[PDB]
Amino acid sequence: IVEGSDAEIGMSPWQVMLFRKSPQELLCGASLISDRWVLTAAHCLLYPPWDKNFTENDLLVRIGKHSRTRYERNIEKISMLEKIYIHPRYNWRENLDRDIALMKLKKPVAFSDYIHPVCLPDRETAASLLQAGYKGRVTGWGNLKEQPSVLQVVNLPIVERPVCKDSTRIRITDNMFCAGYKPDEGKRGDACEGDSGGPFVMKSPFNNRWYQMGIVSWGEGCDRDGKYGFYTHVFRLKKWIQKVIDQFG
Amino acid sequence: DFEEIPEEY
Amino acid sequence: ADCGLRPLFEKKSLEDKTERELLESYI
Ligand SMILES: CC(C)C[C@@H](N)C(=O)N1CCC[C@H]1C(=O)NCc1cccc(Cl)c1
Ligand code: NA
Ligand code: NA
Repeated sequence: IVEGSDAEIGMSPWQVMLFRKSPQELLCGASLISDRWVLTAAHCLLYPPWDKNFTENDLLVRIGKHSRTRYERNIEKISMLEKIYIHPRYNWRENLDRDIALMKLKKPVAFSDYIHPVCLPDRETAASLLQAGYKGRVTGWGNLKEQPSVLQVVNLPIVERPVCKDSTRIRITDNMFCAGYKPDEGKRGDACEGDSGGPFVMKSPFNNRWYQMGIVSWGEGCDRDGKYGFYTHVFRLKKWIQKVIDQFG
Repeated sequence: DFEEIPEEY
Repeated sequence: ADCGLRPLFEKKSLEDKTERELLESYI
């Protein structure tokens, strides 16, 4: 996260760290959506241009964390993957269209003060909140600049689709939205390397619950003027999420 | 830079 | 059915330091 702030303890209890088993390192962010399902970016697991193709056994999920590097004894929980599910129409070749994946955990994680799931949007929350100028929140342990001691947080406004499109030569789709400030707005901030797969969340003013509207997906650079971060549109892919969960528990 | 995690995982 | 309510914030009626920034943008 570039130009964010340190998280408060328990501020993002759905936050998940994707962790490489050997060499032990951060791979990506991710989010907890139930006591056995974790949501992330497909490109965290599969990205052939960079020879990335992880299997279950290559990975761990670390939940309840705050410190990046520290083993947070009696607080974090470390989980093994049962199965990875990548969107069947994930476009890694071109623009990361449908950049989404589910991970099923071997065993359910115990909720606690620091571990708790985020909601997924229904159509009406999505329609109410996914509006230009409305702000969401992005969290992650990735680069501070184009690495932090603790989880970082940044609040960023959703940007109008024409402005998103005019900021880049990449083809953008209805399965993505972009967020960040304009040059003229002053304020700045963005996701960066290692924040991939982490959640873009919004607090519904209707029921005061946090919903995950986006997944950190792609950008050109980090926190560049006139550029915006791009997020997987979670509501647009909810049919596939539900099918998977419904079909594999 | 990562603290070692319990062998068990 | 308890999703999105954080134990240390909404469950306690405590607000975090910048969530009001999000509410104010929901115009
Ligand atoms: C469309 C994509 C091929 C463009 C690429 N720069 C990209 O962003 N990639 C290539 C594969 C991984 C992903 C990435 O780095 N995402 C991290 C990131 C950086 C800045 C902002 C965001 Cl939202 C996400
Ligand atoms: Na364009
Ligand atoms: Na920017």
